[PDB]
Amino acid sequence: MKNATFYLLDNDTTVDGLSAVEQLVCEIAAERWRSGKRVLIACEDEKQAYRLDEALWARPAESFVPHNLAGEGPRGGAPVEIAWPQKRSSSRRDILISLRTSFADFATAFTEVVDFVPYEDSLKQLARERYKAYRVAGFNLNTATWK
Amino acid sequence: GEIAIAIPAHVRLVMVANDLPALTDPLVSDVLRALTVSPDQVLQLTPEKIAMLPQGSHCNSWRLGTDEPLSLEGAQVASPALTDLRANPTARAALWQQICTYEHDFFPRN
Repeated sequence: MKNATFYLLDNDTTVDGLSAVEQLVCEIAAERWRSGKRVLIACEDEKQAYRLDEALWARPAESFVPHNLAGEGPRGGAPVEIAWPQKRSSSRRDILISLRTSFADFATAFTEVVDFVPYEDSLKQLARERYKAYRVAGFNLNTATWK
Repeated sequence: GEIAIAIPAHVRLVMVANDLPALTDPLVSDVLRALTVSPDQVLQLTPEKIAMLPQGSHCNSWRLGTDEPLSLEGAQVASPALTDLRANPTARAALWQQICTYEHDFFPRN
């Protein structure tokens, strides 16, 4: 089945230059990796990718999450790969954590996808559009809060 | 050198440090997972004892807070003491970088 999960944020607090969403990405990527998954984080831009590449060495706290930007790391890519539109990713990945503002076609190749519904009202419509798009692409949809 | 400390048959990683942490430590556990090494495949030894291993031993190792390289054949990863690794994000990225340089020893292709 394809499974897409939309985490609903309850704030838009920025910390160390990281949006509320990017902070949650670090938590999710670590938990999925630790559960034995190969993770792809699809960033909307190169700059966002460098922001998360750095953020993942500091958070979650007391963790060592092996990761690299799309074209770096070990052969086949690091367990957690961080890419951007202008940069092809490593194959053989179990879960997609997408920071793309609009539905990305490469998402359909995954069985598990994680997307978000930002707090700021001005971004909720884009999120709604994405939701409908996953529905059209055949994904089984569900929303959740992270804890 | 009559008596020596032998590396068990199932061990694939020798962890060396002045203070041997608990393999279930949050940070230690993540590093082991990064190395695709299960805790059960780890032999923890203080710097002393490495000199007691039989001449010709071959096993990968990870040493913490011990600059002097081990006299143990194998891929050798080195990082600051656990205390310092846990608080230095830069140190952690460097450890990973060091691990990647040895991908052929820890993540053999097949």
